[PDB]
Amino acid sequence: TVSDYRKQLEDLQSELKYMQSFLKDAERQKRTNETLRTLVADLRELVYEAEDILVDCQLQYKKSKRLQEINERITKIKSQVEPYFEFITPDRWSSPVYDHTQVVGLEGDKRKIKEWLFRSNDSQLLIMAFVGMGGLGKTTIAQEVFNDKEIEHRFERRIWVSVSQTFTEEQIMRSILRNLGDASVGDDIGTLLRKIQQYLLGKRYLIVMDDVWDKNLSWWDKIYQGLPRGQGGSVIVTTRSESVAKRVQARDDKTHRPELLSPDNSWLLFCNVAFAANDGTCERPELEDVGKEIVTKCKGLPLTIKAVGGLLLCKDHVYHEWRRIAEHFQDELRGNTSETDNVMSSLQLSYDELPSHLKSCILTLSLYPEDCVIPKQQLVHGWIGEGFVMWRNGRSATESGEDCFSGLTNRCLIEVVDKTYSGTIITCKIHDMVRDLVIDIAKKDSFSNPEGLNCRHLGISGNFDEKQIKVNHKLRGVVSTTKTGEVNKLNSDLAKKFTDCKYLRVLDISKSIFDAPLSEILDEIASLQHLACLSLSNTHPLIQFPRSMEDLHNLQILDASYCQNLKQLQPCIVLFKKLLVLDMTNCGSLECFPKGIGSLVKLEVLLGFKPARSNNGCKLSEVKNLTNLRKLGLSLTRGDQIEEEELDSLINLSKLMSISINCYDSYGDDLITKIDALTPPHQLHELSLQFYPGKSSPSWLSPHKLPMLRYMSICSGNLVKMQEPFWGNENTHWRIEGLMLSSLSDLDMDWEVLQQSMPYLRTVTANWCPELESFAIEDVGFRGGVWMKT
Amino acid sequence: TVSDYRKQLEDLQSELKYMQSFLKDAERQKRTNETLRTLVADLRELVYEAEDILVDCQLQYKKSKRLQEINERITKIKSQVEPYFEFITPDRWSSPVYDHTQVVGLEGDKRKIKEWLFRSNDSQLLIMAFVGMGGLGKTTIAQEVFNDKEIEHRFERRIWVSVSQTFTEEQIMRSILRNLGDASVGDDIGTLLRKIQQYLLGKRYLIVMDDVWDKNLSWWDKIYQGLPRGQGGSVIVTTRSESVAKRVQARDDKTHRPELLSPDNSWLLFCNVAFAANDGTCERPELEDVGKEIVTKCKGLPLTIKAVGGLLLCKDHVYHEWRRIAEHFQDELRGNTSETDNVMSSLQLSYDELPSHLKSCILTLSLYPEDCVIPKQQLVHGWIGEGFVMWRNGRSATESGEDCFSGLTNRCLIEVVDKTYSGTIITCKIHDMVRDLVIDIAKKDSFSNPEGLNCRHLGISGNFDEKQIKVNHKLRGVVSTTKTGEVNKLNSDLAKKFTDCKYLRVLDISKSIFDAPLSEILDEIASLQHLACLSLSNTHPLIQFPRSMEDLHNLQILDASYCQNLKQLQPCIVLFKKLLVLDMTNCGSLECFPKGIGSLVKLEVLLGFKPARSNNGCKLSEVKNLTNLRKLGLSLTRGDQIEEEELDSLINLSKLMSISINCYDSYGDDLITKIDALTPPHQLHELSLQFYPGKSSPSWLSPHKLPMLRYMSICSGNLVKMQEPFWGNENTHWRIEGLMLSSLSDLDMDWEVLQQSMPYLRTVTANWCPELESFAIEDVGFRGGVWMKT
Ligand SMILES: Nc1ncnc2c1ncn2[C@H]1C[C@H](O)[C@@H](COP(=O)(O)OP(=O)(O)OP(=O)(O)O)O1
Ligand SMILES: Nc1ncnc2c1ncn2[C@H]1C[C@H](O)[C@@H](COP(=O)(O)OP(=O)(O)OP(=O)(O)O)O1
Repeated sequence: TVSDYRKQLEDLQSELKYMQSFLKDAERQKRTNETLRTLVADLRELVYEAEDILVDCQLQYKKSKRLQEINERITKIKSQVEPYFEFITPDRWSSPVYDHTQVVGLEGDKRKIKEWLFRSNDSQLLIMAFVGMGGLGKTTIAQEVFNDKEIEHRFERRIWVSVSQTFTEEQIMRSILRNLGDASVGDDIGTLLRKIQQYLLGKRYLIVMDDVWDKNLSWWDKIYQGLPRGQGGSVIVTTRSESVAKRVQARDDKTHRPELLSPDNSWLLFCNVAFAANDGTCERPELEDVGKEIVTKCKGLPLTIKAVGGLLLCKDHVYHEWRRIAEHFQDELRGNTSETDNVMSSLQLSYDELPSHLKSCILTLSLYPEDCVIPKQQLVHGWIGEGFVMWRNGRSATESGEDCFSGLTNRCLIEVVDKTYSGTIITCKIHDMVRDLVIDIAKKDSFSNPEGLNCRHLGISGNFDEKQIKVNHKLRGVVSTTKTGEVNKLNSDLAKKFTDCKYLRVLDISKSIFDAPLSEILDEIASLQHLACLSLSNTHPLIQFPRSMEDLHNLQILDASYCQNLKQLQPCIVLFKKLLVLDMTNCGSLECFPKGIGSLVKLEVLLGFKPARSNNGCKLSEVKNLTNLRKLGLSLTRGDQIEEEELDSLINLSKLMSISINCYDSYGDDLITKIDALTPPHQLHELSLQFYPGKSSPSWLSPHKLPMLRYMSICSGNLVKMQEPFWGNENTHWRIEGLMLSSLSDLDMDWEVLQQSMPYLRTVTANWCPELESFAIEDVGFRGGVWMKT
Repeated sequence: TVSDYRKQLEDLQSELKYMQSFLKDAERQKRTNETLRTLVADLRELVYEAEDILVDCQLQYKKSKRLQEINERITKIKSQVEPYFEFITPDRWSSPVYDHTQVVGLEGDKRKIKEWLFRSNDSQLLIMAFVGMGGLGKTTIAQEVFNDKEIEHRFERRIWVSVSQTFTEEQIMRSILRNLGDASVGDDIGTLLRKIQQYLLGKRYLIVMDDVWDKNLSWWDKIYQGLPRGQGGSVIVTTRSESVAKRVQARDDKTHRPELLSPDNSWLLFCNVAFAANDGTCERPELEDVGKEIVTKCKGLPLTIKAVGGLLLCKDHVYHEWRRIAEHFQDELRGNTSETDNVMSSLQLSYDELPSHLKSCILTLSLYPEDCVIPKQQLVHGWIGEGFVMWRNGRSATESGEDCFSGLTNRCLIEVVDKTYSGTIITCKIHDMVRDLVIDIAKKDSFSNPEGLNCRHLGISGNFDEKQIKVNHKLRGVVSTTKTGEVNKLNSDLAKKFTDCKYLRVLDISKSIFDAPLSEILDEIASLQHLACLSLSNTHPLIQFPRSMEDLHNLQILDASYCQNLKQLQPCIVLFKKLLVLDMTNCGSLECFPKGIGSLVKLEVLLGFKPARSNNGCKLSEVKNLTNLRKLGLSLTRGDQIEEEELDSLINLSKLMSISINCYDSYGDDLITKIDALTPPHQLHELSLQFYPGKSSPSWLSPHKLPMLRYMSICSGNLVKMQEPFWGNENTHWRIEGLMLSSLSDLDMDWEVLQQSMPYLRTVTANWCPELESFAIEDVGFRGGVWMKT
């Protein structure tokens, strides 16, 4: 029982190795019967248990008991379910034919797309994209366009092609020939391309390709060269992605995005569907309040509105079922009136073409309240923390979170909320039909139960001081989800029971007020061993994080932002050498670092550095050692924060992208004189100096010292004018693109001098500059404009 | 546990017998899901372990323990993976339609192929071949040819036929009829051949057959007789092989080989692809250095250039992703932008039609540096050594390495570097996309890991005196890979740990300098038992190879070339009788052999014989016993090296092919008089006498004494003129084809006398003969020419 402990280890290390590979195959299988989905549904929990207890291999007898009992469990369920598979022996389309009476107003978009199609001869081959989420109006606006009369006056051959998510090239191109009027010839591929090329000479053709996905998309540029150019032809690709809109490369302007319906438009849509007997009109007025409540709760999608209309069409129009459907809503559209209309299938097919890590990343958004506005940064740090992101080829921590987030937003699953001047995204939200889809998929494998026992991670809402959330010992994550402004009122015993979870990788506490100081609350985090992230942002009783933080050897990131009382950072955040993000933004009262910051090397984000004094903290000398970082945040207080021969400490950062300088609590002119030798690298994408007590430019702000600057913002400051190296217009220019001047009451410059010094501007967002009165925006003084040029 | 030792042996001998036969089937299977590829990936390692420990059957209790534990391991993984297969239930083409705007210059090749097609009436049926590696420009140059207007003026029926690697005859010939304009008739085969013959009377036809492979190719001469001749028809076969170019037998001159792109041409190709928005022009100049670095690193293939262009087309054109793709390159084209363009598939399909021994032989080229120029001889000896080559029917050692190497170079996987006068190949290299393809296939089964633990063989680069290469106990081979000029600086402990590997079949040390003499370094090679090859060429501390070489009973070849200090060869290289190659070329200080060289009989190559004196070494008498050799190398020093009645020792070598005579350190005229009785056999393919102190011809150099001589070279010498038997032009002639006269300052003859005495010459390469001034080359004196006649 002890001598075989390695052997009875390693077969488990084999068996997990097979079974998750089996769980990379069964979801790629169509026609899933009930036994298949049930044994996948418990093999996922069994995978969680196996890789849960497998980490304990890093007496040697109780572990052998655990290995033995779970091996017997897995072999028993295999031999228990296999004869049921021994016993038994083992479509979506579209069309240009629609009804044109229930189409609630689209005539502005119809007009815009018709004036887009009238300019087809201006390009060689006008291609267009209709990008939006599932069931939004894309195929209907396409059918509304090219069934108009004026398009048939313009285009003489109109071709509809229904490309499903499952297809082949052969049926696509022979369907093109069937729409061309040629007979269905049993024929091979190159002859079909020759025929498609031959039937399109001198003909102003319009093809509309529907439901184009990003799966084996290379067929596009096996037929894109087969289309004749210069004839004024036009392609309209309707799809659910911007990634295919750039792979087809329509244009950034030729993409049309349909919008959600207004409540008046959605209400007469629902009248036209549900009350279809008496001419689409409401007959009895006791249903109008409940009906308008249902319609305003459907929130804009025509698919859900027509589904609820088809659901209520087979009732007797009495008040009680209407009222209960108004208060029980999600549970019926997931029954689909027992599988007839299938809204959930039309969104689940958009779910079911993600990569598996993106499936895991989109699955965690079932953990948030009703319409909360989710910050990007917390999602990205959770994904990096509990391991939904892998990396080897340099795309290590932050940029992999960036392209996973952009991969989700390019599937039209997550929509943005606000965007800065520099195009980066800070907050995002999701449509609620996607939200309860992801909840119902979390109602499977024990990702997010949230009722009952078996959960793998949990999210806390507001004010659980008294409601006593159940917490079992599985708990791979604990997140704090607030609805943009509330604070989770928490007591002490829940935070004590957080430290009882052995397997807890994500612990982020974002808006919470505790009863005791957090030094003795989290004193037993030595019991936490495989913890990857901590964002202890915005907590009241935090003064000193606990001193039992020596055995946390994993600790991939460490966040504490906007906590104004953080006096001492311990010297134990030096030795563990496996850090990625250290993030202290705007933490005022802070003794500005420990010593060996340059000792750990694998970190990428270092915000709020506060370079220390002589016999204090750490200087800027070891920043030369940090050859992997790409975001860096400085904040300066007085003159002796920086040292003379360290003033060239920012030239050897090869992979650096952005710099933020926070000279908020500045003291003397010595700081102003000593800033001007800090030279950024010649590669630099964004810089944001934001309080800057100097009066002139910092004397490196020139295209000679940093040529590749694209985005730039200047917040508040004592800045009066720019020096002569700031223009430098003999032959060099900025190649800068986004510029922001937030609150400057002393800054004076011109506008055409900027336009002859910055030839590549797009937008300039200035909103408090009472002294220019020469820019093209509506007022550079009190309010703000953007100057979105052509 | 002991009485069943035979039984528990032999079932393993059965089980390996099944499982590798299973591993001769699963790679012939399409639609490989994840569980299939994972259990193939560990059954390969399990095959290596099974046949690794199976050789130990030649106490009897520990071996029974080993047999028992691996049998339990194999049966456990079988019963562990079988229910996952119980659970689940179980295209490439081309066209004459292309874009003709991105085609970067081919007008010289287009012109040459058009003047080839203009001479179609000169032959009965002009057939042509386009031979090159995968993704080079073959189908594009074919499309560029027969979509020209003048070809349609010439040929009235142009037929494109896309023959994939998976096909049938029926679809090929009905596609021929579909291109002929006949309707797609559901019809059988002989009627289709009759129709194809009937539609081609009096019609100047052009057919282009694309991607023709060497798999069931007999369909060619089931339709080659069906094509009408004398009409001026033309066939263009584009393919990836010269073997099919000779099986179709186009001509040796009618084959066109496209070349890699120039850096200017590849740069405007990359501009035309990547910057496709603004007319294929670069817009911002900070990307030109990184862009040209990527383009010059892609090295000529249009496929990789258009793949990198399609990869960078979906980015935001900022500097940082461009720079990291410039420094992380291979890891993205093996993700294929998550399987959309698939360069790796287009080369892996060329990998996946090799025979399995050729798969193993091509797999070992993942063991070399970036662009090193690999000698043929080391590869061939490694393949013979560790057993990728089997032989029974006389093709025993060297010629099987020759036709395996020619089989790899005829797939356009390995390209040549330099070639001698006699057409034989000495050094070869590979394109780097093939190289990291073979690395990624070695990233599978533990052939070549090279990082981490599990390796089956290892290759050392330069200067590992201090870097301490990890070496586990598996290690079936250890090769030394140098980049044409460096020497692997090695210490003593690595060479001591080489002798710790129990299972080591290939040990070749080609460019290394050691610290201690190799007599005591390799003293414990008695621990080596299954060692097959040793090339101890070019090592400094080698004076005497160690005397523990009595138990090496396998030792298939033994090489030590260009090691100038090798005094004594031990008498233990007589008794082991299983030698193939003994190769001492140019080893100066050497006591010229042991005695029983004629005792061992199964050897093929014996270079640098140095025939001994009377009571010394070995004479030429036992060379009559060596009835299997085909390459033989003599080197002569003075007169008593050879004996009188041994002067007919070279007439009974039936299978001999080549003779090299090295009379470098010659002494007296007695050697010149005693050479002239050494008569080669009447079959002789190449001879190279190279220092030859005599003044006349050796008096056997005549078509009477050796009729079948084809290739011949004469290096430096005191030779003045040729005797009258050297011409012999009454009716006999040389039938010689390649001739080389390297550095002769006394040799005088004519040119038209050679042309009337050697009617079958092709090239005569003379480069230092200051005294002829009558040959057709540019200068027979200081420089050299080749005289490549028509
Ligand atoms: N403006 C509209 N007026 C009335 N019904 C509409 C309108 N737009 C859409 N619909 C209805 C028609 C269908 O019943 C349903 C789905 O429309 P459809 O065009 O298929 O969605 P879509 O094309 O945006 O998504 P998908 O790509 O999944 O098809 O919505
Ligand atoms: N001269 C060229 N100019 C521009 N693109 C080219 C040129 N030659 C080849 N290409 C591009 C076209 C395709 O995108 C890609 C593959 O070329 P292609 O001719 O299909 O390969 P090939 O015929 O040499 O081998 P294979 O048929 O085995 O792929 O290379």
